[PDB]
Amino acid sequence: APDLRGKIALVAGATRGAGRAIAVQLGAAGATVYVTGRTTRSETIEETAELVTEAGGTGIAVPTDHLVPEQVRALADRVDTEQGRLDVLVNDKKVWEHDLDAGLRLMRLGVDTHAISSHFLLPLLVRRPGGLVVEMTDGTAAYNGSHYRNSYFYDLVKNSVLRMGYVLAHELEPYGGTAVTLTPGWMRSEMMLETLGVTEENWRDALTEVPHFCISESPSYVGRAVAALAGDADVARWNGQSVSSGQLAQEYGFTDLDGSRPDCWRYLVEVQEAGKPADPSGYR
Amino acid sequence: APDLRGKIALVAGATRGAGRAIAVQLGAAGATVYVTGRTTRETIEETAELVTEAGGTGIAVPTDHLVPEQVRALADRVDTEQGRLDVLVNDVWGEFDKKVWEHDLDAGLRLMRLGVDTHAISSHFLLPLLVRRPGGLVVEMTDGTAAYNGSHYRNSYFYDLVKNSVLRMGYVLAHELEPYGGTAVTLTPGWMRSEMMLETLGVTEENWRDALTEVPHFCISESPSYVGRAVAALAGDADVARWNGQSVSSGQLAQEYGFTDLDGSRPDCWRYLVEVQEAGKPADPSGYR
Repeated sequence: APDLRGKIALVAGATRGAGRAIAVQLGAAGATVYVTGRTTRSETIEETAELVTEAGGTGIAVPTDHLVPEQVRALADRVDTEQGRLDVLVNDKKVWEHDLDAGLRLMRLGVDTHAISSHFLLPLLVRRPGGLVVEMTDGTAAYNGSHYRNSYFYDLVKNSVLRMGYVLAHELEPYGGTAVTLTPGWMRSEMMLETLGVTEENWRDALTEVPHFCISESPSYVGRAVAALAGDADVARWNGQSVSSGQLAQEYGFTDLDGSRPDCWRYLVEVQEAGKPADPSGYR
Repeated sequence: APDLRGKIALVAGATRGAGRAIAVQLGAAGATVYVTGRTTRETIEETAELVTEAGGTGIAVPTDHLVPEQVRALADRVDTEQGRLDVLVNDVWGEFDKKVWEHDLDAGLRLMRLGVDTHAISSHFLLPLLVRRPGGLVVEMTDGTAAYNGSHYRNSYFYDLVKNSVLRMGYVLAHELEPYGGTAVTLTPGWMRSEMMLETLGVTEENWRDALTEVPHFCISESPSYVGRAVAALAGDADVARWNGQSVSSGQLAQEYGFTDLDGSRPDCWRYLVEVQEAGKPADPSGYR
């Protein structure tokens, strides 16, 4: 397990989902984790901060509207003020049938938030060599390169975030910084679980409803992937790359909480898209 | 030369640059071209007038492509006047030395909205008429090919994201159009001798090589009409669907279709940049145009 004691991390959008689990596993590795989000006081950013500390780290919730630049500027001044450093930064319809106002808003919320974040927080990170940026997305470059993702606006956002890691990787290298774009697999998120009417303790009950859900992973999986990167002294070998939680589980050797290693994106192509029946053998 | 007589085309953002040159070469191939832009009476009307003299029909529709109501009215007009849309070209566009945190943020966000949102609004309102019948063609204009951009950082954070988003737009639209018999590609010009480029170097088109002393690698440049002839070759290709979803360049299509620039050459900008300029070799167009 990575020893991240003394490290300063910030997870933008950590109220729920991968962001919370990422912040929590960073705290479990011993880091101080700034966690941001709009929903305040549990399904709150404060609850996220409390989970980071409970895990053995220090979680500091900073409520932020990441589309409001002055709020992200204030966020960046705060980490500098309190810490003086930042080691890890974590960020059915045709196009003409889709609702246009929603699609444009989706692209602004999914892309502009990352750009505003990098503009204000990257100066502190490149202040010393060794900083790491992880841009979170849905899918790998290899998968998204040959697959349309759900909708026009969704697809554009997720592939923009893929490019953001390549772009930042070129901008950060002269400072000794690293940027990657990371995706989870099929997450057993709090939202996903309630949608299937199950708890984490009894998640395979849903396999009758969704048989291919047998490849799913807990949110802590991609959280341990980030911790492995932030603890990697030669993490710069990944600079500019698109990576997945399952790919990094094979490289670093961590497991999900249940000890398995789901490999979602190979399963989707070789089994599910291949017309084969749901069968996790050899994929977790 | 392609015979596009009877074809109805629309070029979004056709006041100048590739968009004007594309609209003109479509009219020279016989098309009726709707040309849009904000700049009216170096105007969109001038673009329409140039389409007509070239042997076609240019119809200027001043449009703010960031205002959906205006783009919807534009789409209703083509249906009202023509009832069909065969070719749609998207060329709507809005700090080369700066990091994302050094760049001006408000400008960068405005750059991404003007360069990405305008294309999405355009596809939302105009694609229904285009997919009404098979054989429609969508051309999303960009800077660079997927092969080049995949291994090259492009100018700035915001610029890079915009141009690579439009590349993805061609792939995405290719999936949405296939059941309708429609085709989408993303096309880039080379280094265009645009009106802006020519004035920046203090030259005219008639004497453009005078600039080689100050910019030697400009020897690979092309006139705007080159990429215009690439669009016309696609729109005239009965088997254009073989390109569906692909990223293409003006020089690559010159090799495939056999057209030339106005001066009879075939600049291959993106191979030249990698094999000569980025390789440290001196500027020498031999074998690249």
